[PDB]
Amino acid sequence: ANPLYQKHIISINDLSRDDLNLVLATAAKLKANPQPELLKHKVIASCFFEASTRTRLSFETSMHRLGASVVGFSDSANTSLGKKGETLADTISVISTYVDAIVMRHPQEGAARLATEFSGNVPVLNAGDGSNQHPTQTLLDLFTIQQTQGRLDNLHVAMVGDLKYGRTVHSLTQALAKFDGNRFYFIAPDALAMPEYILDMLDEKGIAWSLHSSIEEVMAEVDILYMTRVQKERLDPSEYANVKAQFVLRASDLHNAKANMKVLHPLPRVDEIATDVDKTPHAWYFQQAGNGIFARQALLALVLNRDLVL
Amino acid sequence: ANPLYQKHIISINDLSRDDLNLVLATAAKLKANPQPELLKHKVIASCFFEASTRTRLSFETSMHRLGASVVGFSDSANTSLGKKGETLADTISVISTYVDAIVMRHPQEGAARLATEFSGNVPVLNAGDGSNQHPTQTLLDLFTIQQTQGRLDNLHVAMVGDLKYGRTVHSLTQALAKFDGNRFYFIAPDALAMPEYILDMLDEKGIAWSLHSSIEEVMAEVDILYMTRVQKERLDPSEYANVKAQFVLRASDLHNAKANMKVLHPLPRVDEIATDVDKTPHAWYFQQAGNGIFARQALLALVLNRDLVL
Amino acid sequence: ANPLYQKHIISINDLSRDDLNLVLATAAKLKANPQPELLKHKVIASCFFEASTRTRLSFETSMHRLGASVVGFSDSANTSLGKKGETLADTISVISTYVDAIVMRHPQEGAARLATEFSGNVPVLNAGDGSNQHPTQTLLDLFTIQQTQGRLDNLHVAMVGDLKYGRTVHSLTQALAKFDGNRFYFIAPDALAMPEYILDMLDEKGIAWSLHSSIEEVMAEVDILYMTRVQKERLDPSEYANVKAQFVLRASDLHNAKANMKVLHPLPRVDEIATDVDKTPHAWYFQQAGNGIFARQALLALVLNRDLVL
Amino acid sequence: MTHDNKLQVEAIKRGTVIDHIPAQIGFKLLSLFKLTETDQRITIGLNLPSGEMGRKDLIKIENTFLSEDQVDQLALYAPQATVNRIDNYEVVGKSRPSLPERIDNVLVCPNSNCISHAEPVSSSFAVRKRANDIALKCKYCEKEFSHNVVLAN
Amino acid sequence: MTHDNKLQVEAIKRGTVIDHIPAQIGFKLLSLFKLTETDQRITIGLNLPSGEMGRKDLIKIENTFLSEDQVDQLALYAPQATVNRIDNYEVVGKSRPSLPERIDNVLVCPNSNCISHAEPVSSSFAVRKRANDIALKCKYCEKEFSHNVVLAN
Ligand SMILES: O=C(O)C[C@H](NC(=O)CP(=O)(O)O)C(=O)O
Ligand SMILES: O=C(O)C[C@H](NC(=O)CP(=O)(O)O)C(=O)O
Ligand SMILES: O=C(O)C[C@H](NC(=O)CP(=O)(O)O)C(=O)O
Ligand SMILES: [Zn+2]
Ligand SMILES: [Zn+2]
Repeated sequence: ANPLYQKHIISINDLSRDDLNLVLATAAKLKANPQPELLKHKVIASCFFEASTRTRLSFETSMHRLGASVVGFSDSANTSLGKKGETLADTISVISTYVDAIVMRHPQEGAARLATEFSGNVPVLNAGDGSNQHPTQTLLDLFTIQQTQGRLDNLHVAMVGDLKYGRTVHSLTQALAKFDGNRFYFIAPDALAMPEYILDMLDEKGIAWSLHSSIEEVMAEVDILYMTRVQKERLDPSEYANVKAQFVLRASDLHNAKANMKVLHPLPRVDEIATDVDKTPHAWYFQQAGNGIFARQALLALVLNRDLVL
Repeated sequence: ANPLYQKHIISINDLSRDDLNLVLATAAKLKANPQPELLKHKVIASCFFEASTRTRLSFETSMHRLGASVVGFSDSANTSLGKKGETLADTISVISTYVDAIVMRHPQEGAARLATEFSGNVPVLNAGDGSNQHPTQTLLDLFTIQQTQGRLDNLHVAMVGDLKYGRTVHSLTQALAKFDGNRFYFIAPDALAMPEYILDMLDEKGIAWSLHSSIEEVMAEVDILYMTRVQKERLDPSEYANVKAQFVLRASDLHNAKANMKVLHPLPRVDEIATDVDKTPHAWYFQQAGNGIFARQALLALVLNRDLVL
Repeated sequence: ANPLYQKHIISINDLSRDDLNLVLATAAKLKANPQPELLKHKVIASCFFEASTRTRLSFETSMHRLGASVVGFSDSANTSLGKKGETLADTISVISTYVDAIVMRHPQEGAARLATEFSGNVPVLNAGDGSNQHPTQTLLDLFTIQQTQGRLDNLHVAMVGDLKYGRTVHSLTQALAKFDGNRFYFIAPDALAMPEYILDMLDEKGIAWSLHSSIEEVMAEVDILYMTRVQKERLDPSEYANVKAQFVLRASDLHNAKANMKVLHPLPRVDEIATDVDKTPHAWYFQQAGNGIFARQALLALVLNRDLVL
Repeated sequence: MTHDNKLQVEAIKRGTVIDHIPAQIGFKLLSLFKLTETDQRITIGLNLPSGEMGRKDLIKIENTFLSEDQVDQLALYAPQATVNRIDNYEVVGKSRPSLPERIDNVLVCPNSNCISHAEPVSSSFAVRKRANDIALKCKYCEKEFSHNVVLAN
Repeated sequence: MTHDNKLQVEAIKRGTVIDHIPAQIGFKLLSLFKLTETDQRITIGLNLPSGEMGRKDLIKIENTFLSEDQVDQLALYAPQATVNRIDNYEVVGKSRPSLPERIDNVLVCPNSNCISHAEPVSSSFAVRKRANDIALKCKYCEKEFSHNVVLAN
């Protein structure tokens, strides 16, 4: 039994530093030593109650790359919860009698935690629940930073955009606070700032963070600049002032940047990253997405395989 | 490396006579010598941004008949391009880091060509882009004409219906102009006529074509009568006069027809072919659809297999 | 032929202290001694393309109270302009060939101005155009203000609300800067502040004005507290943050209030003036409204009648 | 009697000669005031040196005659500029765009809810010397905008 | 080397000199070639005559020589143009515009349903002389239009 065996992956806050390390290490192995039938005979429900291109297709692709079968729904509209009034509790209850793991993405914060109280032995994997967490994104981002920085400590990381509704940054900050010496620069409209709950943890850990009103102020320092999309779908109408990207990244502002720096982004990008950045050796968002394949395979292996040997 | 290996299938105009021949020949082989694991271990994205019954399910069925796994979306509504504003360029960019081929059908002319500039080594297969092309339809139609006429030369072919918005006929005319001695009769409302770009090519090749205002005038001559559905979804509102089938085929008008003639149709038919034609030894539209299985298997084999031996 | 005879009443910036004093004295004489046939045989168009309860109704009662007749609309949905695509220009062109005057309210700024260039001889009264002017509101506010303070010169005036889109404050502020010694206080969210053009006209004129963050910060030095509604229907989406009133007048705020201070408001109010205020002695909005009859009968009397009412 | 420094032919019978237009204006004036929509001989010299007026710009329109009305309308872009009236080769007149009190049919009211955008009327603005810049006020909506922000055609 | 034929002529050491620009076309190239940007003593002559040919437009930009494509792109807008490379008050090379095989970026596909509009890509058509008019084929939608229509971008 590996530490991750049959564990629910709901919140980075429930995961430890060595847990995250076993994933990155396994990811690395699969990425060079493909295990085509590691999951032969399993059937995973890929249940997404909210839109997805990357998350769902990477997950489904990983399952297939490992021999799993997949069954599920990409829209809640044609489910019985959609047209018949079924609770989410009962939906998870019956589905868990069919399959081996459940990858779920939902619009309301806490939809994943609630799934666990209703699924028995079936591990639940959080592909995103509202603006709360998205641990799998964070596993693929950590893998992407590791492989380009050769480290997960003492890094200088800037997080730009919607930090408030961004479950991507909520989960990545809690992960990167688990390693040592990392420094954080948060650049976001005041309305969409970093929640206090995460800052307080930082203080409580004695992590060095700070605020800035422009990328220009930090460009020369960061090793990683995590650009984020404004969560239009979640904004309360009073926040409607904040729909257009306040901070936009053009190829020219990467001029004083460290040679080793990589621009990451969870994607989809709208206008926060002008397309001319794409051709700079700094843009790493598409390599970061392909990484979704290797990190999520690793997770399915670790969670459904009592003992992995590669 | 067969000629088709890793090639994008975007437009019949980019394909040659021997290319089309290798497909028909391979089709024929698979249709009698099933290769159950020819594609074991591949994962193909079946991305349809527009409605489909035949094309999508035949494609997906072929992939499975060959051991491939499939991952994808039958509606763009629940994608990130659907609800998050993602460009089609970025959608193709990330998806191509997951899979081996991408079968895509889209509403706008040129959506497939654009996919190639964004997918690297990943071959793109055009399941239809607006009213422009649909090469796979044409491969299954050529297979259907070959197997019933025993030839692809000197045939007399009538094309009836919406010739203007019909990507089906645009691609089939360019294919059948690549063989010798074929003669073309075009029967269509003036508003929905055969584009000039295709006629000019015909002239330029010295192909014999002509126009007629009724099936009655040509019934006794054609070997193949390709009936087409009026593209209601594409009609500009000024063309709204042309929504009802101007030319309808009833079982009685097949009376003076050559014994060897077969009625083909891409389908779905609405009212252009009365259902009593279904029982005549002339109707060949359902046998033509099943043919989708064998021609598209052939294509996936030829494109993903460096060297095929059957 | 009195100064305003056959004149167009489009903006308070085209009138002068004398013109205004002309209207209020007439207002006064009319209130004391009604003239039931003073407009016998005139037919007036009441054309409202935006909503209205007091402007339209007080306007129409006024025409009737003076013997005139009325033709019009209260919604352009069933006008040729609304269902057949007509221009406002043509609309006023045909209308000015039936009636003696056009009283109109419109959703776009400068629509009353436009109509003057096409109404020929018929005068155009502006019952409000978008967020520009509302001159007849201004007339009754002046009349009510003089009624309750004895004068219009040297008054302490606080304007609270949506000062940016309030067409009422634009006019009124311009009207009082035509008198001597008036002092201004402005309390509004920063997004709905008095427009520049008004603050400038003030400076040029040496009028004293200052911003404030609380009604209470002026409660003691004011004679007239002019309350306004957040012109909700005019806000841009990016201003949806100020859709709910920030300054609400409740009775207990009228504690240090000057003995002669009245609360005015052009109505309709939503949450900015609590109902308890209604029964204190400072509330004068419903009397202010009722005074609309007189400012309006007087204006009509003057524009359509040659000699100073005898 | 233009100047000297290596020859080329360049003198006209009658017409107009807007002299002393600063850089990146000349093009703008040809486009806005449509001073190119005519069969007349036009000679636009750009960047051609003129001392204090280091990189001046110049335009010459044959037969064409400006109007006090027109000329003034240039003070919104090239005010210092001098209009030289050349008739029968003799420079007969010489103005300098001063400020007009109203700009018509050229600009476009930045207020998107302005009636001018829908109806078939001609835009029109009152010009005013605000403080630093010139203040433009729409005839219809009554809003005033930095003479710099008001766009045109 | 010499002095030109017709009257009002302008001179230069090194630079490009485009002549024969049909009437009313000179100002436009000045727009869609972004020539006016370069502060190099540009000279322009709208409506000059053109002997038996009529009236002509012409541009002179010192120190500036056209792109490795602009002449080809200048072929569609004004086929009968002449591009003179003038080095040291002399023509060390004269060219005629040739219509290229294909044209990129500058053109906008007239088919509204073409994906080139919506997506971040460069337009590019394939030029093919047809019967008198030239035909352009969109790289993306595969349609071929007459340049009459395409030149409504
Ligand atoms: O939505 C974002 O931009 C960030 C993040 N994006 C993703 O997970 C990528 P995707 O939506 O396609 O699956 C998410 O939280 O959904
Ligand atoms: O739509 C048509 O009738 C012709 C043609 N039909 C098909 O491809 C069959 P289907 O839509 O089910 O996949 C097409 O171009 O979509
Ligand atoms: O609507 C307001 O808040 C103030 C003002 N109100 C009025 O004129 C009263 P009503 O719209 O009922 O005629 C206006 O601008 O319309
Ligand atoms: Zn305006
Ligand atoms: Zn196109």
